[PDB]
Amino acid sequence: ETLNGGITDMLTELANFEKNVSQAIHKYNAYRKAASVIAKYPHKIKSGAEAKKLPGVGTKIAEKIDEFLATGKLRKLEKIRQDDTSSSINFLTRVSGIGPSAARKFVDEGIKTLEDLRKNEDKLNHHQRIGLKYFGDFEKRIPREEMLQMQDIVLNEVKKVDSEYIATVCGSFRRGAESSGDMDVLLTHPSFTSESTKQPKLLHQVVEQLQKVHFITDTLSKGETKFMGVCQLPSKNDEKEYPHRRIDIRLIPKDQYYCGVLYFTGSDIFNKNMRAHALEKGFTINEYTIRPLGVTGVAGEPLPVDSEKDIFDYIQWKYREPKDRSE
DNA sequence: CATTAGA
DNA sequence: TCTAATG
Ligand code: NA
Ligand code: NA
Repeated sequence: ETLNGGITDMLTELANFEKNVSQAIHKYNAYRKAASVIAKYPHKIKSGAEAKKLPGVGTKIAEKIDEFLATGKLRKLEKIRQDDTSSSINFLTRVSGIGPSAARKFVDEGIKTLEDLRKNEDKLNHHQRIGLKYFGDFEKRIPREEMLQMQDIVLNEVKKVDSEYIATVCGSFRRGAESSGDMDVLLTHPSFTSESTKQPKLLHQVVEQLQKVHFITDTLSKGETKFMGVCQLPSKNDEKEYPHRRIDIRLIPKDQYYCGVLYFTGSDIFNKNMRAHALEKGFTINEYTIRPLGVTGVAGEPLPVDSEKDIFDYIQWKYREPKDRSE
């Protein structure tokens, strides 16, 4: 967590690079397990050799560890960090819709900058187009203060269209977070569950509601169960307009809410942790359900959920307010 | 790890 | 269809 710091982040740096600027999936996967094991090890690594005794730790990474150890740096590390093309990729990546594949491609084309991308907005897809547009607002954080106003409106139309709807705004927001990066709206309806062959419109209805009122202003992607977009809060009585906010709405079989609700609500740890527990308590938790364990090794049969509480009762735990779902 | 675009 | 990008 810190004794092994340098080695981990160094490694990861090493790792992320292969993955993005190169197409080195393996080398990259290589750096990660190492980066991983070396992280678990309870003692200060005092040398490659030392490390090397590890699993996944080979001649190649060891060598790097000594170098880092000996001298507070690494050339390869210093060279990349310098590398303009390379630099390039990492940057272009921030553009929503841009991924490594494109990053490279764009580079090879000579599109290295923000401006570059503009000059050639043609070369760009609508996702990337949007992305391009709201670059600044995309990177900007979302004050709960806003989370609050946003969540309000959303609930409002949800209700307005049909009063049978259930929306929950999951993530850190839900978990008290002073600030979030994008709002995640979990959505379900009685009239939709496991078997009940959809009702795409269920989704559709709302998206369109939201737009009709100017809350949604862009469509990054709309599918019959997962809408992905951009939003904005009515720039008041002038002098102050609201920045472009990434937003996601998703449909869900009312018979799978709470799990999904639980789950998206995190934190990543709280989850893993409760989850770990449900294992002992003879259960199985996953983003959609909760199945009882059968000694044979495994088992199925989804227990019925009506609230976050049911899942709790099931594994006989303490109802944790989302506030303190931190871990 | 599943969903959407797109070509 | 596959392949990329998001989460
Ligand atoms: Na080894
Ligand atoms: Na990106």
